[PDB]
Amino acid sequence: ASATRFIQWLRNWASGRDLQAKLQLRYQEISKRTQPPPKLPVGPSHKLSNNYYCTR
Amino acid sequence: KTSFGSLKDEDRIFTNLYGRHDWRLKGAQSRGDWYKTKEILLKGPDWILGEVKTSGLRGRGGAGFPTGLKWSFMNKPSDGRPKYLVVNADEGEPGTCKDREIIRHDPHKLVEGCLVGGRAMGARAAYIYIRGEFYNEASNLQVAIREAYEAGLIGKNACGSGYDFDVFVVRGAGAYICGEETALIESIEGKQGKPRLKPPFPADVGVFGCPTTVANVETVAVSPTICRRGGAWFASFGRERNSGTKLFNISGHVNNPCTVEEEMSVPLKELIEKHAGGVTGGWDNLLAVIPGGSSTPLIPKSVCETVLMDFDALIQAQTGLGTAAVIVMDRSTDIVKAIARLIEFYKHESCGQCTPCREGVDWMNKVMARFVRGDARPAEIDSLWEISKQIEGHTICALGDGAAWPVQGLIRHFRPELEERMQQFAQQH
Ligand SMILES: Cc1cc2nc3c(=O)[nH]c(=O)nc-3n(C[C@H](O)[C@H](O)[C@H](O)COP(=O)(O)O)c2cc1C
Ligand code: SF4
Repeated sequence: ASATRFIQWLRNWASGRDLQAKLQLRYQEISKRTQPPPKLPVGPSHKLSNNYYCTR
Repeated sequence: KTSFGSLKDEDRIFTNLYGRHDWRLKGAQSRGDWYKTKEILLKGPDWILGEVKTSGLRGRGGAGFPTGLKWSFMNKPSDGRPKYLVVNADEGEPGTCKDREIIRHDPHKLVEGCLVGGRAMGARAAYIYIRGEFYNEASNLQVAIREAYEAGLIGKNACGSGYDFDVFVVRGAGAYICGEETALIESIEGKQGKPRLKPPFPADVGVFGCPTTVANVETVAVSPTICRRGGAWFASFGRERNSGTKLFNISGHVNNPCTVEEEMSVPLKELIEKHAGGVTGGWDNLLAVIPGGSSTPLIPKSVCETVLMDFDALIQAQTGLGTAAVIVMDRSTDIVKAIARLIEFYKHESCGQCTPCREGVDWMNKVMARFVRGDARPAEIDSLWEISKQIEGHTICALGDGAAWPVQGLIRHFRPELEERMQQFAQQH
């Protein structure tokens, strides 16, 4: 992401592609390495009634 | 007939219900007890069992089994063991207190019933099990028994009939469960009051491991009258298969809570208004009734308007006649708290023997306690319904059934009250 304009033009032309739009090096687009805590859902068998194991 | 009630006093069996006449032997004889008892004993068990069958008498201890057929289990040839009649005077069902009145005011009906009933069963003696709190009542019964011995009415050559019969009184020590027929037998034997599995049935292996019949105090005390006046006379009161007269207790929110004798199949409304003076605050102030003691499901006012007081009428209302103890709750009652307190009672009376009631009833109690405060979620209501169904029909004795039924009645007819209470707790938190 820090290539000079001349170098960006040179490598785009040599490859025949616009490489700057799809850089193979990652910067700030990736997700934060600290995330808010999850709250995961429970499955269909998490019920207090009409849930006898012999039916499932 | 199609209408019942308005029992005439000449048709009332327990003519000394209120203890306004001498309860001792002289008063009892003047009222018709002990009359022609020798002739009855000389007619033989088959004739005695025949009258009881024709009478349509059903067990007055709460389960309502046909008495004539039950007593006939004992009419078999002797195998060498003694045979016994155990009279269940445990009287422990909350709301119930009719057997207390017979024991202290008409004790000679019970003693004569023990002799007549014991003769039909071929028994040698009667053990009357009386709850230990009924100390004065047990003392009266004991004085009456002594009078009966001194007059030759019981004992060797009873009434001159040539039949030997003894009447023992043995007191309990504080346990509702000891009213259960096989727990009562276990208690007489000196053990903890834990019920037996069946089979064997008591008629084969009972008290001391002998042929035994357990009969309720009211059931036994009416047998001499049925024999004197005829099973046809008894069968002429009440609906078919619901024969006879019945002692009722009306307690709770009525003007004049009382014990009375009335015809079987009397309307519940008629019974409350004629004898108990009506519902506190009027009939429209009624919320629910528990018709047959704490073990029977409650019914709401809409059902009480027309329900008849007998076994089959109350089964169709999704409850039972039980002991015929009527606890009335008016509209000021916390119906959830009222039922919760009954579940607490069952938690304290469980003998603890078998898993579903030892664990389940205490579990139901904790859930009901939170339902009273509303500290629950509506999904727990169906959870509580399923829990009560895992106890009912899975336990050794009917106490587990008797705990599940009150809960099912509350959920059946008062779910919106339960849910509204949970909704209120949700806001205030
Ligand atoms: C927990 C429990 C308590 C009972 N208490 C009594 C009681 O106090 N008096 C009674 O007659 N029957 C009581 N019973 C019913 C007896 O087990 C039995 O059905 C009755 O004594 C039979 O006599 P009966 O046919 O004349 O009614 C109780 C049953 C249970 C399960
Ligand atoms: S149901 Fe309850 S009272 Fe009856 S035997 Fe089981 S634990 Fe004891």
